[PDB]
Amino acid sequence: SSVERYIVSRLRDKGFAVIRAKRKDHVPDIIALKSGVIILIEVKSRKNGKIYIEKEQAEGIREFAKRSGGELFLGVKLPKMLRFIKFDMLRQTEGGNYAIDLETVEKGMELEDLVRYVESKISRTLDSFL
Amino acid sequence: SSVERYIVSRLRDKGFAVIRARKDHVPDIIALKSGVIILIEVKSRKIYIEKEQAEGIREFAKRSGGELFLGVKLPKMLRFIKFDMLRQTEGGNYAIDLETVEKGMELEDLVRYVESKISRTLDS
Repeated sequence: SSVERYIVSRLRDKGFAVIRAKRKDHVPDIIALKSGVIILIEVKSRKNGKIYIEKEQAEGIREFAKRSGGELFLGVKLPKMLRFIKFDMLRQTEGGNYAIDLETVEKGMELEDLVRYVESKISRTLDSFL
Repeated sequence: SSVERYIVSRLRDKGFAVIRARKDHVPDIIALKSGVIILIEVKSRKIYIEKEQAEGIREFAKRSGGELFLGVKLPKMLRFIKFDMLRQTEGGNYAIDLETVEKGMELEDLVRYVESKISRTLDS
């Protein structure tokens, strides 16, 4: 929440059009737009050692992602750090939920990296070949 | 409020990812589909909007790179006109008469309009 809010602040400062917020569990926590690129972010707070995300919730925000056509990311706030990975990194567990090892998240990207990444996607949009 | 809910339901039945809710400067509706962004400021009823709110939601549109529209509920019809269609007033504000809105697009024309934007998405 405070983490989402803080993330919002940073995205706005970097020029993004950003918004937050019944069907709550299946709507990305953060929806950030900039120059025609859509980035969806689900933020979770975990304070220990594998990160698990519930099946129905994961498939739901995923369907919202496919509809919107936006790039969906998982943002995790560990005790001493904040990370983001592509939601596609979550593998479905035997039981049916989705998870990613905390190792991967730690090596994930920071806000500034998320941003650089988003910027390169904007450039992609404006690029032409030949 | 209900008009919003209506529009929202409608775009949802058409495959759009939709969300509602300065505060005045945010479009009432954000609808997303296949990488296309459509923002809609809802006005239920001559439409008039104060300089700063208009430039305000305009900046959001511009930052977003999205397509900003005015969703208007007239006594007996629902129309959609590009926000760009608002003309500046001598007082420095922005307005549009309902005649222009009337010839605007129906909910269904807006969807096809988006499909066209999506097609074009495939050439870049």
